[PDB]
Amino acid sequence: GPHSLRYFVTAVSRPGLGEPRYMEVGYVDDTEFVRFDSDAENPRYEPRARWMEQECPEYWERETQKAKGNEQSFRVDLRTLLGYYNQSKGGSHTIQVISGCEVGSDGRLLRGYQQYAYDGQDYIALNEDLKTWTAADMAALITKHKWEQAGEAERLRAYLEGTCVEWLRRYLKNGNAT
Amino acid sequence: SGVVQSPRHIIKEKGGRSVLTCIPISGHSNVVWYQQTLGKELKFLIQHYEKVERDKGFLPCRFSVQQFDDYHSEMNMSALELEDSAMYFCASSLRWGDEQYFGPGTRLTVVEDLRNVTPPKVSLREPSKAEIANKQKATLQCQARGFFPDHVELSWWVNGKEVHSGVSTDPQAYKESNYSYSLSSRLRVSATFWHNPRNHFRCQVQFHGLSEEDKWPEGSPKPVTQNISAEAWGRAD
Amino acid sequence: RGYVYQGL
Repeated sequence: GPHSLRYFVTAVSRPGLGEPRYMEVGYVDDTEFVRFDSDAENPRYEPRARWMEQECPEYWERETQKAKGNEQSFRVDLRTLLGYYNQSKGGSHTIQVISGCEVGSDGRLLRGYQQYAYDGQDYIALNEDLKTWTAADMAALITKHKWEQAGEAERLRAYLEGTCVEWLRRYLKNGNAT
Repeated sequence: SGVVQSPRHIIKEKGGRSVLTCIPISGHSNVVWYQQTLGKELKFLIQHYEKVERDKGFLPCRFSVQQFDDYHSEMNMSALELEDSAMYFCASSLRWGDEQYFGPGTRLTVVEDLRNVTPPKVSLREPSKAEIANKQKATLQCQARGFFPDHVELSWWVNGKEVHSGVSTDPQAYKESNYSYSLSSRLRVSATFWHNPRNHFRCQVQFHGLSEEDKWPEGSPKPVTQNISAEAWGRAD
Repeated sequence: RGYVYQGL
């Protein structure tokens, strides 16, 4: 995959002493270019590359809204996985999700992935067929069942086959020197 | 008690436009449109939660959807192309992430010329005298051909009752020409049953053609939606 | 752009 676009999602939980530190980081190829961080005084999707500094101003509002929604979504999951695993309500935890698509020279999708991980250990992931899930333990079987009845596989597939490739093609155009 | 989708079948001319509508389950707030092409697959199109778009993918700019005050959503489809001919499903979960309930789906076929739409020709042929004598198991072939587009649903009716036991309809329609398809189905019957001259066999073929709103140049009957059937009685020899 | 993560 000569060109890939990834996203690292981290929701480190702190039971006491505050709320979960949530942040999203993306890398066109292997270079960081955007970043979000909950533990900022006024959090906003900020660029980390000169070619992203010139992007549309409405782009930053569109993504910042989406992150805060993902922040609230993952705040519920942190609580849910304490009920799945029957864990104590006062232990620090971490959910790591890496999403991304790498494309070849031909511009078509080579492989898309989405790997969830709870406290370092793999939780669930989307298979190479982009239609089926592969769960790692009994609780992940519960989550896998939800996403199957919800249809999450079709939604995520459409993101990697479509949305991820078009915006990576768009990011590389911005990336090249003006 | 179920998700309603309408209309079930529409035939539109290339470059035309038609709206697809979907009534979710009462109380449900998450609607989501899926498109499935003729080649087996399922494509995510749009998701609207509480009257606002939540996630979008694969939905062309030509298509526009929106929820209403009664949560029912409609899909505006303009500048239709032949590649848009597919089946469009509408799932409606209560909340985002909850179990979604699909609808019947809308069968849209975009055709180049509306004049090519033509009802089928249904004819069933009685089983061979050779096979019934050797196997005592009669097979009734039914032949529906000469129709366009592929909007037929074949069913068998013995003694006035629709039967699924013993029938074996072809899985897909076989396109003979560019603007004429053909479907075949065969129903097996025991020789003692078929030899009873009191049994009525009927192979009906439902055809979904032009709508009444679609104008029709005269000189020929409008290919309106209709089911035509070929029947035959049992024979003894 | 980034995925719209929903519940699990």
